Amino acid sequence: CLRKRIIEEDDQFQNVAANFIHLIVQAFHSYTGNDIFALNDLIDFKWPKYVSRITKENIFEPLALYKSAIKLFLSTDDNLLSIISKYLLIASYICSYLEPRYDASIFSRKTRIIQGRAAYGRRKKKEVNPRYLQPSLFAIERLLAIFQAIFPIALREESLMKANIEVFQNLSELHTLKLIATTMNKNIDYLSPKVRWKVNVPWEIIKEISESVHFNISDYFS
Amino acid sequence: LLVKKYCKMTTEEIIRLCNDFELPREVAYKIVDEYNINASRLVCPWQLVCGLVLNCTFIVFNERRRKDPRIDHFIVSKMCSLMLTSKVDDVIECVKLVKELIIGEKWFRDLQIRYDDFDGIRYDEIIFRKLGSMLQTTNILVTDDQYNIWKKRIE
Amino acid sequence: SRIKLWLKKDVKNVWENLVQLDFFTEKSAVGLRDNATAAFYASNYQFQGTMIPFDLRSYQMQIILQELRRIIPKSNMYYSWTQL
Amino acid sequence: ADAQRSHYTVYPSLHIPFVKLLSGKESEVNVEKRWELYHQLHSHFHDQVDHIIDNIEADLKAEISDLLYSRRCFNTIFLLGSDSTTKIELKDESSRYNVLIELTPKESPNVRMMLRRSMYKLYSAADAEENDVSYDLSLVENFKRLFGKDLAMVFNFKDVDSINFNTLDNFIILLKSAFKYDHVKISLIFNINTNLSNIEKNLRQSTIRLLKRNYHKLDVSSNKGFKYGNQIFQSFLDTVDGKLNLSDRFVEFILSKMANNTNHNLQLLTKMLDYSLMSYFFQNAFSVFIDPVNVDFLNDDYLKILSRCPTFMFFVEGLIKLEEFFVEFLVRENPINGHAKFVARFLEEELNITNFNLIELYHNLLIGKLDSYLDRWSACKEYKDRLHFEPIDTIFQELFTLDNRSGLLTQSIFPSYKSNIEDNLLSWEQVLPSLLSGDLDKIMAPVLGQLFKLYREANMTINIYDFYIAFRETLPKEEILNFIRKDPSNTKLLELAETPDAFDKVALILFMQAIFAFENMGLIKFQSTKSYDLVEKCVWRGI
Amino acid sequence: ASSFLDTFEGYFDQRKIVRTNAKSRHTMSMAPDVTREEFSLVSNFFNENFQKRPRQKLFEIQKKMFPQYWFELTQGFSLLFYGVGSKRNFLEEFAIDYLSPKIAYSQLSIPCLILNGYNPSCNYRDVFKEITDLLVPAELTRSETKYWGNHVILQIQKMIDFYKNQPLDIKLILVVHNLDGPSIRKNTFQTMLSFLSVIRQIAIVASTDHIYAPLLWDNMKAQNYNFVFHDISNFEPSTVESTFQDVMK
Repeated sequence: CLRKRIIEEDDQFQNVAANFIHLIVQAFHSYTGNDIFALNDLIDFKWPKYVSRITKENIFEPLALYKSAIKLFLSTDDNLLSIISKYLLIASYICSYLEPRYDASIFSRKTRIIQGRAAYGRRKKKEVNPRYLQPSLFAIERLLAIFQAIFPIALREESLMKANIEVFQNLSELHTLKLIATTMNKNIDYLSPKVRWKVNVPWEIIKEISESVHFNISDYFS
Repeated sequence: LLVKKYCKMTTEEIIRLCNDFELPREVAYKIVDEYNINASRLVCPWQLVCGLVLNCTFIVFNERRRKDPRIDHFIVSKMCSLMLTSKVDDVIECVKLVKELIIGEKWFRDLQIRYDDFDGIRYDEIIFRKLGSMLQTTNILVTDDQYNIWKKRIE
Repeated sequence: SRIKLWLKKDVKNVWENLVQLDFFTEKSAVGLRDNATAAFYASNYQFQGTMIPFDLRSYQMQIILQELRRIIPKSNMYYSWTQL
Repeated sequence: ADAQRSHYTVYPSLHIPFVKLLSGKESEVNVEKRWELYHQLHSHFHDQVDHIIDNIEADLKAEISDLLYSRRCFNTIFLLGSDSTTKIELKDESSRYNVLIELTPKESPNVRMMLRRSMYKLYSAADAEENDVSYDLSLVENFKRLFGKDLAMVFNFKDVDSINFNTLDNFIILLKSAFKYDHVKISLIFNINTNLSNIEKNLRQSTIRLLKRNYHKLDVSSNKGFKYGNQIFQSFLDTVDGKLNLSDRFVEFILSKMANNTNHNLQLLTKMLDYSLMSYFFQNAFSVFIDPVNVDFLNDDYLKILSRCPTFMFFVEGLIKLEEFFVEFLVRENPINGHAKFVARFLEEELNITNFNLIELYHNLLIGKLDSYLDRWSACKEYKDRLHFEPIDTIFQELFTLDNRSGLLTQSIFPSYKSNIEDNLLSWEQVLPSLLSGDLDKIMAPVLGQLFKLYREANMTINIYDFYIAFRETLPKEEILNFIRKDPSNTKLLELAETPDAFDKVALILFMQAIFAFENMGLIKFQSTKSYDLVEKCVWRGI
Repeated sequence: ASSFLDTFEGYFDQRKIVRTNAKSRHTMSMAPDVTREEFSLVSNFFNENFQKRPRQKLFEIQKKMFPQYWFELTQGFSLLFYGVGSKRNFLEEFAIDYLSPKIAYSQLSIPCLILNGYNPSCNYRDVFKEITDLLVPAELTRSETKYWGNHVILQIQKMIDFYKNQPLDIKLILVVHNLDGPSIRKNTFQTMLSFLSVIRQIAIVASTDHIYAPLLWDNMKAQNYNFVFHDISNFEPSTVESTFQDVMK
């Protein structure tokens, strides 16, 4: 790459190579530590793009070469579902990270013929940020109730959504994709009432899922 | 009348509201008893009497609704002009709400058996509907008696 | 308010290096087994700390903050936060 | 008794399933000809469908091969949206051996077993193509010393999302040690079902830096760009061309049910279309009349059941304001399918637009909203008048139409299963028919349905004795003992009935058989391992 | 004591907090105790006489659906029956008295393998031993056995590749009572049965009893099963399946 760009545009070449190595060290020593292999990887990834910014004006002034090739000394850059399934994952996150006894204070919106009062809610908010810790375990029916509480919609139109074959098939698939876990991992029977359920996705993944369907999950944690 | 709360009624008003919709006396006393057994734990008796009378007049008049689809509109508009309510979502929302508090009860089951309605169809239709029969009837073609009364209209 | 802040994506690598250099260890981990039979039993079991995402794994320190205060030099940048 | 056995075989004692329609007055040869018409249409559909399946499998093999064959790193391929059923075949390199090693999560309990299965597969395949060795990575080291040629290993990891990522990471780092040998080339294939970031958060950063040196993402799902679902729907429309119509509600049902399945769309589409074809040929008596040979076998029942059409209603109302008329309107073609074919061909060829759903396009063309569907592209403003079609209305179309108004497709393929269980248990009039025990059948409900109403009105934790007391109060004490004394041939029953606590004992026996029936069904659970005093309800109706 | 009964609101409403003064701590100790055999006597009478004429009338209604079930089986769909009540007699009489000789006549009986999934001792290896006895599949080659693989699953996949090129004649009828039953709801048994349901030459007639049974099937297993669902509710008392539980407890 280097010689191809010199043709298409020996101590000096050693100078520019050593200056690139020292710039890589000075930019990413706090990231790599004293890992030779990580710095070798970063040098191998960032050498050709740094080569592709070497000009005749840049070949003798290294500060101008550092100014032109600046964006690869700022960041490391070492990287490489249906409607029901997304809402089932959202409801599983809600079930795992909210206490069940506050459920009737949030999603309950139907009018009453019999006299009754809903849950008042939390009297004072806790300062623990529960999404920092491991998720709680929940039952299937609470997950279904929260799923149909927050799923989108004259006399036979069936406004709410029942848990039909498709819902249970999607939940089984979510267990297959390891986006939902149980306490039991081998020889687990799905049908026992002693089997509990938890979500295992990070907060960022469920945020991407919730914003992909334009659902506002961050209201529920405020 | 569905928004105002905390009332107390007598038997005369509810048996008068039965006689608007032309229901027999046993069904009328069943509306009376269903209003009575849920008296002290109720917020709006008007919604309960409205839904009970509507649910019983959608099952007594099942055959006339089959013969004439406008009968469904003549009942939802008779009480919308009686409840002092402009829009039409309140009555259907109210009857959908109160359906969940009556559908389990025994006399509602007996009233469904003795007039053969089952939320719209006879037993010989609903058992094949639940069985998943390919030979169940479908709402693409008109019925035989509808075609006959049309031919009587034309001739 | 009184130094570059790194993002979680880049702090992941430093976290892995700190686990690798035996500064952190997994919570209630047995570690190296005594004999080959118990090690063979442990290799055929899937541990719960290896199936959850890395940001929720429980860890414990091999060095406490008082020992950290003792031999980090007084002129270091982060020395004042070794006291709590 | 074989009912107390776990399994038993039966050799029982010892011509078409199509039944006689038109209230039992169908011809027998009409039934047979309907059977042959269903068979020829179903065969004409599935020949195209299996050809399409062969095409998608061949194209996927070719694309994976072109990625696999295009220094000291892996050749990494991430197959996004992969269900791990793709056959991968390799190229036969001259003076080199190419081996494919498949690894499932069940075959990967730890790194040792993963390496041992990989080296057994490598040694077995190499000796099959060309003394015992130890199944470790020194076989990779001494490969050219035994076999005389160099090695290319293609690892195909199936169901990565289900694998232990610690074990996978350690196996990758273990394979990295084989780069120090000149005769070794390693490729990795990762079948990924969710996305790449969910697996990059699960590996080490050093592993991500290792895999980034030579990697290729390739998004191959079944529901990718609708190139294959539109082919299957077009095959169905070419099959039913000139004989059958599709209602817009049927097509929107197809769209709605296809939206709920992601990994397996095409089998659901074929299943739904097949069941609709079965329902039409099983139900409709005019299925004989989809070909013009059978125009000489119409009777009075056919004229009675073809006269009840709303299109015929509107046509004779317009004429005011039979067999020859019914025969005359078979020559028409209904060219909506040809118009959809032309629109799809135009959009794929002239406008270079491939991201479209022919099922959605057919739905909008059936409604009359093709322009509002085409507005999403902002490239057909100059050709909307060329591409627009008015939906022509055809007489007697209701007798040749695939539709879902009865709820048959919903009950058969995607039922509200638990809701049906709940509705049957709460109602039971719509299940049990109305007609010795005739006096008790009018008064007493079936025991499960009677207990379910008390279950529904109870709270989330039910005291089992108070539940029994309520169930006892629901029963009549007189008629139950009368019905149990109506049989005089049961001496122990007649002895028990004269005891004064017979009503309570009978109620308890029926109640307990219903309680463990509910326990087996999953409605209730017990809040102990040794006590039977409180139950919890697990099932709420309407969910 | 709840304004909402049966929605998500009824679920949240009926999980209120009950005080200890309203706990109603009556137990089953103050219940009329019975002996074991009079339970069986009363159950036999009340299940042989009560609501029996509606049950026989209802069974006469749903026996008209048998040719539709036969059509669905020869078109490649498995039958999953569900509903409230026992389905053992319906499935036995449909498969043995109706389906087997009519399939044998239309293909011109058929061996019917019956699985009792309500039995906890139902083991998939002996079941597959009976399938290998009935269909006699080609044995696995040494390369096909792989490296400590599951021999049943590998053999079934080999039968799938074999039977993909056979005539589409039903040569085995699998009747699975209680597909969601305690030993058969496990993942290996369900995997075995869905891969068996892939084969066109085996007709699958299965039933389920648990209300959460569709949770067993993900997209691969639901594709392999190819289920047409049929609600058969008949209020049968489930006498045979009750023998593997206890009622005195």
